[PDB]
Amino acid sequence: MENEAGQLVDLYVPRKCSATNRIIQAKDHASVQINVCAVDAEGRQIPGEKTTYAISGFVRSKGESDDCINRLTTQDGLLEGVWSYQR
Amino acid sequence: ATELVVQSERAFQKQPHIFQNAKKGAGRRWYKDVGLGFKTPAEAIYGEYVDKKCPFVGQVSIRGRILTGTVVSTKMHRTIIIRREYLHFIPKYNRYEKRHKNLAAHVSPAFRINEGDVVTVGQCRPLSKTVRFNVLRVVKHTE
Amino acid sequence: VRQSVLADCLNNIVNAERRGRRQVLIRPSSKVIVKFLTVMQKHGYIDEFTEIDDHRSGKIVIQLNGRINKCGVISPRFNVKLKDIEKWVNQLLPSRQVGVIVLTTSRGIMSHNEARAKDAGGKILGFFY
Amino acid sequence: DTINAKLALTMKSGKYVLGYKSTLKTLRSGKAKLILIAGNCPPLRKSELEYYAMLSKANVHHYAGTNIDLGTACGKLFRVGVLAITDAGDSDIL
Amino acid sequence: ALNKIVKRSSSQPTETDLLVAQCLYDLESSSKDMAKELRPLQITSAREVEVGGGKKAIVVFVPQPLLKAFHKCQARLTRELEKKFADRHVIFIAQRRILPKPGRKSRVTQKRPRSRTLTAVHNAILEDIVFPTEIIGKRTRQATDGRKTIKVFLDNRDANTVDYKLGSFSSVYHKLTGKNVTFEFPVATGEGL
Amino acid sequence: VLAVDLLNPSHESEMRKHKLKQLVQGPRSFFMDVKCPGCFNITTVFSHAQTVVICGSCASVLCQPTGGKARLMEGCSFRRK
Amino acid sequence: GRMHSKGKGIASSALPYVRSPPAWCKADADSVVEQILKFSKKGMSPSQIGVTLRDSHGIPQVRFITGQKIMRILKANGLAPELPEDLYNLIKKAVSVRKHLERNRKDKDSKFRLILIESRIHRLARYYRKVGALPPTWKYESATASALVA
RNA sequence: UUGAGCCUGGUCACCGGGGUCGUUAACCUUCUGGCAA
RNA sequence: GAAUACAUUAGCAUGGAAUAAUAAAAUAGGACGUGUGGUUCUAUUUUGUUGGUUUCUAGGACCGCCGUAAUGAUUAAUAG
RNA sequence: CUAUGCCGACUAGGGAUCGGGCAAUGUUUCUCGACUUGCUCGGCACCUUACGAGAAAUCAAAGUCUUUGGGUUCC
Ligand SMILES: [Zn+2]
Repeated sequence: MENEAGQLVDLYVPRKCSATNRIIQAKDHASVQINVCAVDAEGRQIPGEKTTYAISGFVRSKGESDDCINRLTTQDGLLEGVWSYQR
Repeated sequence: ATELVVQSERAFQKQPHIFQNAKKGAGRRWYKDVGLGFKTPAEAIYGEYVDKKCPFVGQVSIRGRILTGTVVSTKMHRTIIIRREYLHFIPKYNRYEKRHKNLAAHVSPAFRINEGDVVTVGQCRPLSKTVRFNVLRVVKHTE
Repeated sequence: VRQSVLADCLNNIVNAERRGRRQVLIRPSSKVIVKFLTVMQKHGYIDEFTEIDDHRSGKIVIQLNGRINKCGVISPRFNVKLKDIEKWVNQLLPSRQVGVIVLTTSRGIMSHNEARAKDAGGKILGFFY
Repeated sequence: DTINAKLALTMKSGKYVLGYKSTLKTLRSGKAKLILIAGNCPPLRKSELEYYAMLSKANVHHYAGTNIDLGTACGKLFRVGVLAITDAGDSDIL
Repeated sequence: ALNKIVKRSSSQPTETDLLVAQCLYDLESSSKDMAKELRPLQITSAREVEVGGGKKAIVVFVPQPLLKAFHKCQARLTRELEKKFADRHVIFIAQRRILPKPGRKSRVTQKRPRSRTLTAVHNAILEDIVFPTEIIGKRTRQATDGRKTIKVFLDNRDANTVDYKLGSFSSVYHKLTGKNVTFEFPVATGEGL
Repeated sequence: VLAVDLLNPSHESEMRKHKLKQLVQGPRSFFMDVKCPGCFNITTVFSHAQTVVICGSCASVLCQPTGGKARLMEGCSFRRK
Repeated sequence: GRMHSKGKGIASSALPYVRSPPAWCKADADSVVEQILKFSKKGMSPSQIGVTLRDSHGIPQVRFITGQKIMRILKANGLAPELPEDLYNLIKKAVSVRKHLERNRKDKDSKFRLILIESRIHRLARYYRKVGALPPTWKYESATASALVA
C-alpha cells in the first residue's frame, strides 16, 4: 500500500502462491519453494540461472503440489508430455 | 342489481326539479358529468332509475380522494363492500406485512357488480354512517 | 425447489475458491448472474467466463484467478437508498476501500460506488471481495 | 388390452346402444355385431339375450362386473344391463 | 423476354433484383422438375456485403412463408448461383419484422409474439444463413476486457461447399447484427453417437 | 484437478457419464432401419421402443420391449443414421 | 423431490439439441397429422399415440416435424377431450381405489393412498381452473367421481 | 431491445448526460398548427 | 444578519424501467379502416328572437363482409 | 431415536451392498439364466482424512456462519 507521498509503507509484501494465487503467511511452515536450474546440451547446467516456484502449505497438505508443479513446469517449458489440460 | 320497476317504494320516485307538460312531450332527463375524466355511462344517459344517491342523474358530487379496490360483498341494495390490499412497512425488521381494510361504497344501476370487478370509487360525502364513496369506474373480470 | 439461482452461483464460486480450483461450473444461468459476473470481472475479481447455450436455461464456466475472499448474496433484496449505502458498506464490506456491493438500481445492475455516482438507489443484490 | 379399454375406444367413434329393449331391437334388426351382458343380470334375460344373439350371429360376452360397474365403465351415471355395439368404429373389439 | 421480370419482385432497385430476376427466368427456362419447383418462386431484395478479402457476397431477403420449396431447392441451386453471379457469394436470408419493446409511456395491447422477438429472429437468421450443417453447439465467451465473442459449432456432416462460406456468413452476421461470430466444425473421432 | 477443461471435456469422459450429467444433455438412443429376412421393405424402429412393432409384410415380431433396449431376434441388419 | 414420496429419482428424457427431422424421415408434415388424427379418432391417449409414432412409425419428436404438440394438433382439429389427460388419469386411479376401498373395509394403507390421490387431483384441478382450461365451476365430486372419469 | 458505429457541449485521458442517423422501428400513440401526396 | 438540514412514516407530483408482481389476440370473442353498404342520437350551427320533425353538416355508438400482414401457442428446468 | 424438521445447490479418497440400465468376438447353462469385470442413476450403510465445524465427545453433515442473509414451519 502507498500513502499520499506515494512511497510503499508496510513491513513487507508477502509472496503469492504460484498455483492458487494465495498469500503465504509468516508461519506457513508447510509451504515450500523449489528451484530448477536451466540445462544446456549435454548436461552441464548453467550456474546462476534458475526458475523458482512457491507452493503454499494448503496445496501441499491437500496433495495438489505434484500436479501444480507439473502444470507450472509445462507452462514454463521445462517439462513435456506429463500434464494435459484436456481431462 | 336486478332491473325492477322504478316505483318500488311507498312514495313516488322522481327527479327533483324535473317537470312534464303538454307543449313538450312529457319532460327531459337530467344528467351531469362527474368530472376528473370519468365519462357518464350510456345506461345512465338513457335509463329509468332515480337513485338520488348517485354521482350521475342525482345530486351528490364527487370530490376528495379517488380510490380503487376489489368487491368482497355485494349483498346489499345499491351498496357494496370493497377490500383494499396494501403492504405496511415495519421499520424494525425492514420488511412489509399484508394489511387490508374494508370500504363501503354506493353503486349506481348503470354498473353491474359481482365478486371481483375491480371498482374505482371517489369520495362523494357521507351517505349512511359508512358510505362516503361512489363507484365511478368498473374493470370487469369477464369483458 | 431452487429459490434464487444467484445464491447458488455465488455459493459455488466461493466454494471453488476456498477449494483452490481454478475453474467453476454454474447451472443454471440468468441475466442477473451475467450482470453480476460482468461487474466483478470489470472490477478484476473474475477472469473470462463462457456461457454454454443449450436448449435450456444455460450453463456458465468461469475461470477463477483467486483474489476473492468471499462473494455472497443478500436475501431478501432490501431496497437501498442513497444514505443506506454507507450503512451497508460498514456492515458487509471489510473497509471503505476494499469490497464491492452490487445494487440493481433503476439504471441497471452495477456496483455501489457507480450507483452512488449515478445518484440512484435500488435493491441490494450481493457483495464480493 | 381390456374390455373396459375397448369400450373406451368405441365410445368416441362407434355405434352402441344401451338397455334391454334397445339391444333386442338391434338384435332383431341384425346390425348388432356385439352384445355385452352385466354380471348381475337376470338369468332369464341372459338366456334370452344369448338366444337372440345366437340367432342373429352376434358375439356374446358376459364379462366380470355388476351392472353398476358396467355402467361406470360405459360412461353413465345409471346402471346398464346389456350393451349392443352395432359398429366398433376404429377399435378391434370384434 | 415474355414478362416474368417484374412479377418476381416487389420494388425496383438499380440492377440487383433486375439481374436476379433475369437469372431466375433463365434458370427456370429448363423444363421438368426445375420449372416445377421454380414456378412458385418469389424474391424481395438483395444487399451487398464485404469480407476481409476481396470476395463480395450478396444477401437476398426471401419472403418467409415459401421457405418449404427453398429447403429442397437451394441445396442444388447454390452452385449454379455462385457461378452465374460473377464470382460472388450468395446468401439466403429471411426478412423478418421486429416489434419495439413496450415502454411505460408506449402502451401497446397488440403484444409482441415470441416468434417476432429480436432474439428469436436473430437465432432464426443464424440458422438460415448457414442452412446446411444444422447447429449443434453454441458458446458465448466474454474476456476480461468485456468483449463478447460467440462460437457456433456446426455439424461435421456436409462440411464441404460451406467451409469457404462461413467467413462470408460471419461477415454478413456482423454487418446486420454486430455480434462477433466465429463458426467452427468438430472432429468426431472413432465411431458411436 | 485444480485445472480442468470444463468447456471441452474428454470424449472418453463424456461417454462414461450419465446422459444428463454431460456438459450438454442429449439422447443416447438411435433410430435404425430394419429389413425383413424374407422381404424387401424397410421399417424404422426405436432402440427403447415400448410397444411391439408389426411389419406390414410377411414377418414375425420385429422387436421385444425389454426394460432398456428392445431385443432383436430375427436375422436382420440395421443401419444407424 | 417427489411430490408424495421420499424418493429423489431423476429419470427423464433428454431432448436433442437439434430441432429438425432426420434426413431420411420425409414425414412431409401432413401424413403425420393425418396419422395423429386417425390415432385420436379411436380415442387413444395423446401420450400413448406419441409413443406409437416414436416406436412403430419411427417418427421423431412430433413437434420437430409438425411444428405443433400432440395436444395442440388435436385441439386445433377439434378432437379435444373434455378433460386433460393427467386430470382424467388421476380421476381413474382415484375411482379405482375408492371402488377397492368400498369392498375392502380394512385397508388403511389404501385409504391413505386414496387421500394422497385426492390431494393431488384437487391441486391439479385448482391449477386447471386458474389457467382456464376448464369451466370455472369444476368442483370435484367424490360420489360422482365415476361421472368425471366416465 | 440487444450489439456495434457517432458526435456533442461539460468537471474530476475517464466519467455523467442527449439523442436520432440505421442495421432492427425510430419517440408507440390521442388532439392541434401550418405543409398537403 | 436573524441561515441550512433533519421532512418521505402516510398523502400529491416529476423522471428511470434494473429487480418483483396481474392482464395483452386461442372456440380470434384482436391494431384491423380519408373503408366496400346502412342505422341511431346530440345539436356544438345557419334557415326570422322563442318551441317542434327532416337531415346536407361536426361528432359519440352499432350492424354480414371486405386480406391491409409473416396473422397468433417461449425452450420444455439433472422442477413437477 | 438417526435424542439430529422439510425442499434446493456445492464440497474428498476407497472398498463392499440392494434395485434398474448400458457394454463384454470374458467363463459357464439343459436363449436365456448363473458368475466376473467396467460405467451410470436411485437407496441402506462402512473405513480413512479433516480443507471445514464444534466446548469437546464427534460430524460428508452437526461443513459452505464475526468472511454472520437460498426458501419455510415447530420450539
Ligand atoms: Zn416383423
